[PDB]
Amino acid sequence: STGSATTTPIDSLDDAYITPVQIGTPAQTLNLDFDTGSSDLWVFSSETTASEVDGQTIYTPSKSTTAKLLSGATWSISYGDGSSSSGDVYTDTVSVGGLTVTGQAVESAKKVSSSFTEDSTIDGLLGLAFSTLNTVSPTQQKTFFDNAKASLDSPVFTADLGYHAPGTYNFGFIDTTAYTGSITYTAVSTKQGFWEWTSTGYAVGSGTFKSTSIDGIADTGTTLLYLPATVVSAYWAQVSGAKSSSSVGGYVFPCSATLPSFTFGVGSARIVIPGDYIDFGPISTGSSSCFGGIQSSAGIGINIFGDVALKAAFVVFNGATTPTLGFASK
Ligand SMILES: O[C@H]1C[C@H]2CC[C@@H](C1)N2Cc1ccccc1
Repeated sequence: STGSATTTPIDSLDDAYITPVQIGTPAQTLNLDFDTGSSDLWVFSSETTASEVDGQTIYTPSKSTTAKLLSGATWSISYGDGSSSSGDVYTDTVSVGGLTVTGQAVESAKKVSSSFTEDSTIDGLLGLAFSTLNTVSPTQQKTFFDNAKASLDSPVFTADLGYHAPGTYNFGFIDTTAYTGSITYTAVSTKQGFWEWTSTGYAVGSGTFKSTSIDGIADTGTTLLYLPATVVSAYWAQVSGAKSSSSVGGYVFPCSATLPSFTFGVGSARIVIPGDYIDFGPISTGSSSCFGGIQSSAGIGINIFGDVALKAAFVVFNGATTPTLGFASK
């Protein structure tokens, strides 16, 4: 089997991408944030505290003839940015882009944090990291991809995120028309539960490539590119007037600037992020200070190749017995 679904930016900045997901019988379609940095499929629901729902579409398990309470199971997740949610668990039929999994754990939120409530476009998350990170207790549950894998034509999914435009998540096949050149594959460590890999270096604009190992994660659920402070300083030094602002929370730059590209290495291959992908717009409406799309990871503990980086590539998440990542230009 295969599946193919379009993923759409939630706003004009590409802050996140939403993909329609069919849950239950008859289908209830919710727009979920596909997140290769986490491993829970959770949704706003009829059980979510009413004051914490503001415009999201909810899953109502009592209206699904295939929903079953997973008795005794609870979940609770804290993300890298401090956002959180928790609740109980149903199993139900879940379909993405024509690919159907029966008995998928659908984690129903009883509580969500302010960033989730404020995101009226996001009805939940669909985790695509390794199932070892799934938070369901006392019986850990598998991700949608893990449940689908054995049925797929090939045990892979691909992320093709658009710049200020829709893109595609495919399951079970690699669309050879969706990228240019060749796909370069690179080793993955699953030791932390992430799609963790080592970039071979970087360049700023037309500058020389610096060969240096940068361990990080491929994370579709993170908006920006978070890299070591040395790398980030080297980038922003090429933008007149750019500076790190403690009050804003990262590097800002004059909105009048033209940003240089940023290149990262995948083995001997190179992925070029155009400068415009690094502009996240005014820090507040009407401001001439703009927020940068490349930020320091120093306070995180891990480097994160988020959407800024991934949207410059066609990315293969190869879930074979020994997983690997592939990157192609497009
Ligand atoms: O306060 C709420 C949560 C965040 C921050 C501002 C706005 C509403 N949301 C933008 C956003 C959505 C998805 C990913 C990244 C950023």
